[PDB]
Amino acid sequence: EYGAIYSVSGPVVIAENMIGCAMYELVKVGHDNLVGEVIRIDGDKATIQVYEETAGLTVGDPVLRTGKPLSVELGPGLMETIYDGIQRPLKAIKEESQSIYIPRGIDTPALDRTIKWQFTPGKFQVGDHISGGDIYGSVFENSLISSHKILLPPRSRGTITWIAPAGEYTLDEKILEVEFDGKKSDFTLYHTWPVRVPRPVTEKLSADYPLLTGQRVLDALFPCVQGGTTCIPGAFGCGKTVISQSLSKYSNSDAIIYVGCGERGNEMAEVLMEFPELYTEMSGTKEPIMKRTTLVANTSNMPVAAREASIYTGITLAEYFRDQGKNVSMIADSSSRWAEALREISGRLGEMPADQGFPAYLGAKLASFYERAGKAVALGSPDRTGSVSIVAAVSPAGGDFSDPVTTATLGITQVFWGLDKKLAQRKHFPSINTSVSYSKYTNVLNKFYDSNYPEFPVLRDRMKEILSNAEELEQVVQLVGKSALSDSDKITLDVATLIKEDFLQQNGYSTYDAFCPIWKTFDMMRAFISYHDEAQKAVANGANWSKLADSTGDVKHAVSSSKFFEPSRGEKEVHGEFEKLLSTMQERFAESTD
Amino acid sequence: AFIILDEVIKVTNRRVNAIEHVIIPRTENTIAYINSELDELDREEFYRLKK
Amino acid sequence: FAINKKAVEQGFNVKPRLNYNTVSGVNGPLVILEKVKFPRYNEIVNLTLPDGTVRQGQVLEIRGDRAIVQVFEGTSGIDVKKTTVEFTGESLRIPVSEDMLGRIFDGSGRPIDNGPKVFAEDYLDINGSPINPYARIYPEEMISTGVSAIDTMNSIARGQKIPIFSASGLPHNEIAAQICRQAGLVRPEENFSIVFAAMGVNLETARFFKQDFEENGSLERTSLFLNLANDPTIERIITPRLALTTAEYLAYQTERHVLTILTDMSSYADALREVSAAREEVPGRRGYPGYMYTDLSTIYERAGRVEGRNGSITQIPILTMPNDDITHPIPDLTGYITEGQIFVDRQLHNKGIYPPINVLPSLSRLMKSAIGEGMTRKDHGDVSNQLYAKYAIGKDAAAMKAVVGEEALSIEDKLSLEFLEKFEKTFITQGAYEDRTVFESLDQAWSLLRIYPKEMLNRISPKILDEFYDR
Repeated sequence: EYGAIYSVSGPVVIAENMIGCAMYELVKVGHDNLVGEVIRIDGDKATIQVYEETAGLTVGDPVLRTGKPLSVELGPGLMETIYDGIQRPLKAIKEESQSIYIPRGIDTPALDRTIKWQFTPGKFQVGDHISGGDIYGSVFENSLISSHKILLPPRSRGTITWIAPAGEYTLDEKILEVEFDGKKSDFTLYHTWPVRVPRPVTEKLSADYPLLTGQRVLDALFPCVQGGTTCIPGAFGCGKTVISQSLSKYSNSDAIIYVGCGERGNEMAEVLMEFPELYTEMSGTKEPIMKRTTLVANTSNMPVAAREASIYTGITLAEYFRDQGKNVSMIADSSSRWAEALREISGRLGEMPADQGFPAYLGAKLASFYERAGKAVALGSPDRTGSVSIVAAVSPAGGDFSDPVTTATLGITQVFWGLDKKLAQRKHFPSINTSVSYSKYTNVLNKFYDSNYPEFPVLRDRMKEILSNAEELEQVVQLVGKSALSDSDKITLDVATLIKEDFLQQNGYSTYDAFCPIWKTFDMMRAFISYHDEAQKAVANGANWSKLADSTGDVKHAVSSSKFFEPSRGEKEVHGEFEKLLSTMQERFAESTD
Repeated sequence: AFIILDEVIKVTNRRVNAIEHVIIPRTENTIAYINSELDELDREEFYRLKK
Repeated sequence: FAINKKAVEQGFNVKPRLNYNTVSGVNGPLVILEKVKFPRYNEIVNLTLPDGTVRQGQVLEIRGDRAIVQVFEGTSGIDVKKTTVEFTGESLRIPVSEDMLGRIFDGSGRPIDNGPKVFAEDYLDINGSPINPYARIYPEEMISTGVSAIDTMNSIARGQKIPIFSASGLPHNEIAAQICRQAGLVRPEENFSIVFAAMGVNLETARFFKQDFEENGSLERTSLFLNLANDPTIERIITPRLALTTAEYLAYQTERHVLTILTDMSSYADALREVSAAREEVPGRRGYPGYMYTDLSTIYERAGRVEGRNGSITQIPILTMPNDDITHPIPDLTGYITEGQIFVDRQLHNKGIYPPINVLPSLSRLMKSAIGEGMTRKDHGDVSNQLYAKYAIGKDAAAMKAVVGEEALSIEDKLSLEFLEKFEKTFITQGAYEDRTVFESLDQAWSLLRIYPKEMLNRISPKILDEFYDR
């Protein structure tokens, strides 16, 4: 029933006596049980792909069959875990081996098989008809998340003849007996799923609810809807780590799945050392972020197939967590590396190249992968709802954006947050080049603004035109100097500078400017536009703007200092203070005109 | 001196504008075309070797 | 301590060795046995030609009862009637002992210092398993190269991987020799060691390396793996694996801060293209194999500090761009895998500047973790930026000098013009045997900075300006 090796060639192996094997089964080739997958079947012999190094193999070694394609186990215990590209626990492996290597031919359960979990029955009873995707019990996973639900895997129906009652169990105790034509069906606290097949869902919806990150510029001018895609350039000096950290700590999501898809290694060490120290404070300083995140690490040494399947694994995990009714936020690291791995695999298979040497799959693969994102209502009885929002990170070949990867990604995604290094030295620490970055979810977000903040769109637009006008104005200012410019032009210029240095720039470490909520930013841009338009109106009827600036230097300083105002104090008393400041500015301008 | 400076600056400014607005686009389009052709050749060479 | 039980268990067990005479065809650098029994991929074999000469090889493929051996030292003189092929029964292994230091090894690891055998303390598989990422940490402290233009502006934190790009006809080898000779830690040594593996080099360069390392005493801190140009290519691809394996053993089983150098990778790329042509894998981009990314990653990414052990490791691969273009695949991949790069300009070399390094394109991403207090003085990070900015300004100032005279230039422009020449002629220009500590280089940089008025050095913090600008 086993298979004897018949040939070997680097990473290529040919089995024998293989009858009754699918085209993508998994096989435990070798005495050490190296993992592999069948590719081509020709009668009895079948080509096999290996992951580890094949040195030392010998003809006649038995070959086994797993019985499924590449799959990932899902269940309680994912949180606080650090995984390889192919669902391999690294902490447990290191502890078990006591070495500092990944000893080839090592197999340990993806999830711990010893920790006892306290299960609580759901809402069904014996003899009740059931359908796939229906919740039938919860589990307390952490103080942060305590409602880790238990589903019935899709493609499974029937009636339940026995359900275990409350108690404490491990992951190897059948807690349900679904009866069908064959009553063989048993179920435990976990199950598996092929990675390459998208999870079934009742129906997709239209994402409209905004995703707020806590930054000012992001949600002010280039918002991302909670459920959509986005892209940000990958550079060394840009310092994207700030964006990822802020998204992890201050966003309104409920589960983060960071994916390292091939890095220099040392960067992986840095991020792994850093994450367990980031702290969030909601209803008290809930110490870790690891209690809300699972991380997939893939250094360059990792096997090519593992380095390639990383994003598929991550997105599958995200979809699983979405179907529980929670909100998820995937974050890739370098899609360029994933494309590199895909091209390397294609080349090793010896297939026809395409544009710039890449294969022909890239377009379709990326399109499908991105389409896997979105917002939908889960598949089950309770009718919960979730959402997924991928955040890609494209790195170029050598800076140029002519590569197919960048073109396809930009064509697919909807939001781009351009980062510039030049701002780094000037320390606009949120280093967003406002002349390039853009968003396309405004048309939907207006249907939320009107319900909550009707004036937001006109204000954000107004500052968009203000910034464009100021940057254009400076061009001719250099040519002819400010001398030949009217007072209105100088007003535009200086208000643009004030906005640049207050509204956009953000320390990110001060207790007050670390995390700016929505209403606070609402008040800020309202106040800034009011100041500018009131000043220009006052100048319109006739007045030397120099004298006006001399009179209202205090008002300008007050509006600037309003940014230093500490939020998290009343969250409506702040609104009262902002109203007081606005009225004070109005009456000060009125008196100044006199 | 005023007349000479005026004419000199006019000439140099127009020359700079002409260079920027004509030469660089013309040469970089050719760069892209050459890159495309040299990428094309290897494709058929690889096909032949594969055959 | 129980390692003795394992050593004896697999130690005192002799096994026989087959011997074949069924050579049944040959194709260039290959050889095709016919009726092998239970072959084993990637074995080691010892051919015996009819004249009594002896060679070696390593299988590549196995059909049903067949092997395809490739011989290291060519294939001429073999025969299909009298040659006898002897199998080994286990892959290539290296003899490892603490006392490599001082000795010189050939490409395959046979000592060539006219000394006794290694007296191995153990045996190992050359290509070990990858490091577990979860058990890895960040660089922290600095390594003292002794070169002014490197340490001051491109410090190397232990655990980094900084390649040194260079052109064909440049003195990169001399720079590498000087670096290996002057390396060491910083004391604001009983823990330092170097591995210096050279692949694909002339005879003159090898002799110069040996003679210089002999009479300069550095030999007993190093262990060279020389491989001349006329030696088999397979041995070439093998050599870096041996060097990395021995360095890893030392670092992570004796807790020694070690530094490794390679002195070339283009010739490694050539040796690699040669393989997969013996096989029928069609050529990839620019003729190179497509899958070089994986194996180059394997070579490089056995570096960095480790969680538990106190040891460490560092790499300085040396490339050679064919026609001085970064677009070539080799430098592209190396930059992709490694952190920052060090350039070597041709023009500076033409002007007699040694080491002919240009700093404008240079970069080291882990600097920020290298400099600091205790680990070094407090003013390194500011002087670095200041000097970089002023050099960049001086270049363009010299450019404009020819077009707009000299008087129209601002006072800043004249000062920068003078500073550029002074910097080039004094700071970077370092004697072949002039060794400088980081402190001395910092002092010289301060001396050069003293050209400008105190106020104008904007990028430097006022605190440092007040503290050190005096005198």
